[PDB]
Amino acid sequence: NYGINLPITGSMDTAYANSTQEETFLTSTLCLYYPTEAATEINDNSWKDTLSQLFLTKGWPTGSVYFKEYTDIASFSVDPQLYCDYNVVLMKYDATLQLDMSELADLILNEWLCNPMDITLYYYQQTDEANKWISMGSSCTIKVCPLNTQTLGIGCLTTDTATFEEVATAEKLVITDVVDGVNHKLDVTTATCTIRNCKKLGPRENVAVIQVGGSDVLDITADPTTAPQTERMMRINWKKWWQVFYTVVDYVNQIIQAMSKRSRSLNSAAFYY
Amino acid sequence: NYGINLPITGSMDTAYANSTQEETFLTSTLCLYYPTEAATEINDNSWKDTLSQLFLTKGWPTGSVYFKEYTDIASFSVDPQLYCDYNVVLMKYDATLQLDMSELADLILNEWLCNPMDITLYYYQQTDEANKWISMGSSCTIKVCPLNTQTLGIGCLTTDTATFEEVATAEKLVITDVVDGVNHKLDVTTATCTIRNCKKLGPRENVAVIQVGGSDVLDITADPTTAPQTERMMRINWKKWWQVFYTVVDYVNQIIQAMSKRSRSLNSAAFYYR
Amino acid sequence: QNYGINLPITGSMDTAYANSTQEETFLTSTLCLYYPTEAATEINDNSWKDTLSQLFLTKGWPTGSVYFKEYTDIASFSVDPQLYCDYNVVLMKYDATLQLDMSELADLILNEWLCNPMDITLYYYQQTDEANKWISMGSSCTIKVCPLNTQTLGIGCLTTDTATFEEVATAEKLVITDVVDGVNHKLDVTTATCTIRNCKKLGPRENVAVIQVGGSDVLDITADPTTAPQTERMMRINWKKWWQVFYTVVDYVNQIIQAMSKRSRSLNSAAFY
Amino acid sequence: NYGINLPITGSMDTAYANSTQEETFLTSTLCLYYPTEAATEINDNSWKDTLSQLFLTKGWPTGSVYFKEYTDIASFSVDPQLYCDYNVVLMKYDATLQLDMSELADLILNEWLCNPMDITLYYYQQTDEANKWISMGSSCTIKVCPLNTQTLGIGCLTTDTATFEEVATAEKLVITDVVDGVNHKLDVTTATCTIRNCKKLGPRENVAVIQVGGSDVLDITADPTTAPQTERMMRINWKKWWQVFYTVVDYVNQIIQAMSKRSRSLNSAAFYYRI
Amino acid sequence: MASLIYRQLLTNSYTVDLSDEIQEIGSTKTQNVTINLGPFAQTGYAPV
Repeated sequence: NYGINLPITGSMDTAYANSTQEETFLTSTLCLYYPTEAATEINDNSWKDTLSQLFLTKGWPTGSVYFKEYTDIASFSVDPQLYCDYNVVLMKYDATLQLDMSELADLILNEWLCNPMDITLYYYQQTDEANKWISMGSSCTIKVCPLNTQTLGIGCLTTDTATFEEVATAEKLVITDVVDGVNHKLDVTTATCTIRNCKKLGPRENVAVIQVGGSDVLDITADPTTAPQTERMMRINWKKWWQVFYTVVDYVNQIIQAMSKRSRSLNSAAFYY
Repeated sequence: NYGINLPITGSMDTAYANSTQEETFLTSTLCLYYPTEAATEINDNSWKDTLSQLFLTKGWPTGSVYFKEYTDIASFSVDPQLYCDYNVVLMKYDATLQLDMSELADLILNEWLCNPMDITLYYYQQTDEANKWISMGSSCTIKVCPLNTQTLGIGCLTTDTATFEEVATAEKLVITDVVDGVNHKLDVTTATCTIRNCKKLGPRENVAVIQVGGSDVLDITADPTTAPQTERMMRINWKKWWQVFYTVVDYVNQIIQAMSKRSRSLNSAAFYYR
Repeated sequence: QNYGINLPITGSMDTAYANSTQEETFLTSTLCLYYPTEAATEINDNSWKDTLSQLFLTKGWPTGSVYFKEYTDIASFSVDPQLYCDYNVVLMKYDATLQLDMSELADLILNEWLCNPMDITLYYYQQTDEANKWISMGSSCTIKVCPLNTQTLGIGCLTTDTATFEEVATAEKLVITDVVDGVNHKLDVTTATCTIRNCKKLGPRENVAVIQVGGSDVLDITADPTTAPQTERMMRINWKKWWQVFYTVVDYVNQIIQAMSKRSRSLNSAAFY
Repeated sequence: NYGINLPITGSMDTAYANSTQEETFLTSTLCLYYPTEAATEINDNSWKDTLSQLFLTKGWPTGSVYFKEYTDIASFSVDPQLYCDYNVVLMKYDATLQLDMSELADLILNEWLCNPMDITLYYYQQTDEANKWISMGSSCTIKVCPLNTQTLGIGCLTTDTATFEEVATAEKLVITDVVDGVNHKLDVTTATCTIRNCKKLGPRENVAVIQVGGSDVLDITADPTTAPQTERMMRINWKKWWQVFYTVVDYVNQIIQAMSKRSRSLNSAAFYYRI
Repeated sequence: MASLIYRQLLTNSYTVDLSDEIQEIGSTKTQNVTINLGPFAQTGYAPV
C-alpha cells in the first residue's frame, strides 16, 4: 500500500473486466477443513485424491487444493493457523458444543488484533463493544473480580480467588466479555491457558463456515441487540459426508465468490503486538 | 480508500520534518536475541536489568526492551516468532554452522509467503528465482526425485526412495532449491520435519543480524551470480560479551535506524498483506 | 581485411536491440563443468551426469552439449589446464590450507596468459612490468632465486652455490612467482619435476566462472597489495550438499554463462592470438 | 569484435616506415628445433651457448633464442607444441620416413581447426577439401568402413572390423583423407591413439621447415592436382651440422623475414580445437 | 499459380500426420528397450 490518502476517481467508465474466477483458479489455494468423523465415514484411502481430480473440473489445478483434518471443534479452535488463501471449514452442529462452535466461528469469520496480558502483575479494563478477551488452550478456566475505583473488590476480595466470579470452566476457546470500563483482577489457569486482549473489526474475506446439521443459527454478537448474518456463513443439509463434499466441489466457485482473496498475509491471524 | 490502489505526487515542499527517533522511542519495542553462551559469560542475575536502565539513556522507556534467549542457531531458526516491533539478533561465529546461519539469516532478513505442501499425494515444482522450499523441525531429511513430462523418474524410480537424491541430511532449517520448472516427487521425514512452499517477497525492515566474529560472510542468494549486502546485516568485533551488549546499547538508534518500521505489518496496509 | 584495426565501429545510436542472445549460445556453444572428486563421490549415483543433462535441456542446452570433467585436486587441476569447452565453469570446494594453491589456479583460469619458455641452465632472467610473472607448474615445483647486481654477481648469494639462494616455493603443483621488477636473477628450479615459463598477463577470461564453495570469501587475487579485483567470472555459492550445488548451477546456467561469453581468441579475430 | 566489416581506404601515402627487423630483434623469440643426431655430431657442452653469442651478431639479445631437441620426426610430430614466436625446424632427409615428414610439415606449416571425435558412438564424414582427420600418438592404427545412406557397410560389415579397410598401420602422426561426403564407421586404436576432426586454412606465419638433404620435391597436398611451394619451406645443402647452424645463424633475419610472427602467438602449438 | 502450389501445400500438411501414422501401425514392431537399469556397490566372499 503506502497509499489510501488521495481519493480514487468515481467516474463510471462502466467497463467491468470480465470474469474474476479465472484469476483465482490460476493464482489462489483452497484449504478444506473437516472433522475426523467426516473422513472416517468416507472410508477410502484415496478420497482426498478423487476429490482433487474432481476439483480440476471446477477449475483448480492439481497442486492447488488441500485437506486439513481437525478432530474436534475445541482443538480446531485454538491452534488454527489457516494455511491457504481460501479456507472453507465444515462444521457439523453438535448441539452440546454450540457455544464452542460460536466462539470458533467468531474467531475465523472475523479479523482480530491481540496483545498479551499479564494476569499476574496488572489490573486492566475492556474499552468498547470491540474489546474482548480471547483465551484458548488445554483447559481454560477464568475467574474474575471487578474493581471499584480504588483497586478494591466489588463482591470479592482481591486477595482470595475463592470469592472471584467464575466465567469459564475448562474450555478450549473462550471469548470473555465484561462490563465495559471496569477494572478486573483476573485469575486464569495460565498453566493450561493463554489469555490475550483483542480488539475486533475487519471481517474475514476467506472462511466460509459451512454448517452441517440441525436448524442452525449463530450469534456473533456478544450483545442481544444485533444479529449478523454474513455471506461467509453458509449451511448444507446433511445426508452423507460423500454428498457434502460433492456439493462443496460442485459449488466451489460459488463458495469462493462469497469470500474473496487478497486478505491472507499471516500464518495465524492472532495478530501479535 | 483502502484498496491497495496507489498514487502520490512529489512536490518538493522540502519540509525536512524533524527527529524520527522520538516517535520510535515512545511507540516502539526492541527485542534482543542472543545465544545462551552469551548470557552465561555475563554471569549476573541482573544483567537484563542493568542493560535496561542503560537503555533509558539511549531513550527507551523501562517496559520497552525485551531479552529472548535462543540456545542454538538451529533451534532459533525454527518457529521464528519474532516478538517485538524491532528485532536485533546477535549471532556468534560458529564456522561449522555457517550454512545453518545463512539459512536462518535468509529467513529473518527477508519477507516470506508460504503455503503447505503434501509430500504424500502431489509431486511439486518451483516456479521462479523466488519460489523456494523452506522446511524446518527436529530433524529435516529431504530426498528428491525429478520427473520428466510423464511423471517418470529421471535417475530415479518414483517407487523406491533408495534411488532418490538426498539434498538435506537432518537439518533444523533448510531452504531447498531445485532446477526451476521441473516436477519432483519429494520424500521428507514429515515425522520430525515440516516442508512448506514459499515465495520470496519484500525484505525485512526489522532484524539486524549483528554478526560476532570471523571475518565475515553469510550470503543469502541461492544463485552464484548475485551477492546482496543490506543495512540490516551488521558486524561487530568480538572481545567479551559484556562489550558486545554495551555497544548494542550505545548504538541502539543507529541500529534501529538501519531497520525501522516493519512495512508488511504496518496498519496502513490491505491488498498487500500483513 | 583481418588485423588493420578499423579505428572505429560506428558510434551511431540506432538503438536497435538484437533480441535474446541466449538463443545463439544454446544452439552453438558447449558447457564444461569442472568439479572435484569428493563432489561426485558424495552424489553416489552412476547416472548423475545423465540426470543433470536432461535437466540441462530445461535451461536450453541440447543433449550433446554439456560435458563433465573431474579434477581430483586443486593442485592437479592446476597443472595441465586444458579447458575443453567454449564455456568453462569450475567448482572449487573451500580447503583452507590450500588457499594460495587456489589463488594461483584462479589467477591462471580467470585470466588470459602469454608465455615463452625459460632456460634456467644457460640465462639468468628478470621480470619487466606488473604484468611479467613466472608461472611454473608440475609434479613438485621447488624454486630458489639469486638476485644479480649489474655485474652478474650475487646479492646475498653466490651464483655458484645454490645453498645460498633464496627459496620462494617449496614443492608446489602451480606457482606464479614474483620478483622485484628490473633485476636479473640466476634461477634454480627442480626442472626434473617442474617446468618454469615466462608469462606476460592481460586479457581476462571471458569464460570460467570460478564458483566458490564455502567459507566466507573475499578473494585477493593480485600480486600487489594495492589492488583488489572482483570480477563477474568469480562467483560464490553457499554449501549445503553437492546435489544442491549442481541443481543451482543448472537452475542458473544462463545467468552464469551470461557473466562470461566470447573470448577474444576464440573468434574470427585471430590474426592476433 | 572489432574487425571487419569496414573498409581500409587505401591511399598511397607512400611513406616508408623503415626497417622492420629492429622491432623483431627487440620484441620477439626464436626457437630452433633440431634432431638428436644433429647435436650429437656437434659434441660440445657449450654449442647452444657459442651459437647464442653468435646470435647477438645477427641482432638477438641473449635471453632471446631457445634450442628444442626433437629426437625423431615421429615424436616431434606428436609433441610439436611450438614454444616461441618464431619457430624454424631443421629436418634431416630420412628417405623411408618421407610421408612421416610430409604429415609433420602439413601440421606445422599450416593452420588447423580441429574438434574431438568419438569413434565409439558416431558415423562421421569429411566435408570439403579442407576437412581432414588428424590423429597422433604412440601407435596410430586406423581402419575405416564407408557407409551407404542406410548406415550399412559398403565392402564391410559395420559389425566385424576384420572387414574394415586399413588406412594407417601404427604411425606417430597421420592426416587421413576419405572420399568427401560419405559416412564412415571408424576403428582407431584409441588406447595408444587420439583422432580429431580438423578443418584447415591459414598457412603458418612462423615455422620455416629447413630441409637437410636429398634433392627435394615436396608434395604436401592431399590431392594430385596442386603442388604448393611456400616461403616457409626452405632447403640447405648438407655438409656438417656445425655448418648448418652457422648458416641458420648467418641468415636468421632472412629466414625470419620469410615468416613474420604477427599471426603467431596463438596461445600454444598446433591443433586448435574450438571444440 | 505458384501461389497455389506453394501455399496449397502448407495448407494440406495436416495430412502429413494421418499418413505418417499409418506406416507405423504398419511398419515393423516397436520395442521398449528401457528397462530402467541400476548401478553398483561392491560386496564379496568372507571365509578362511
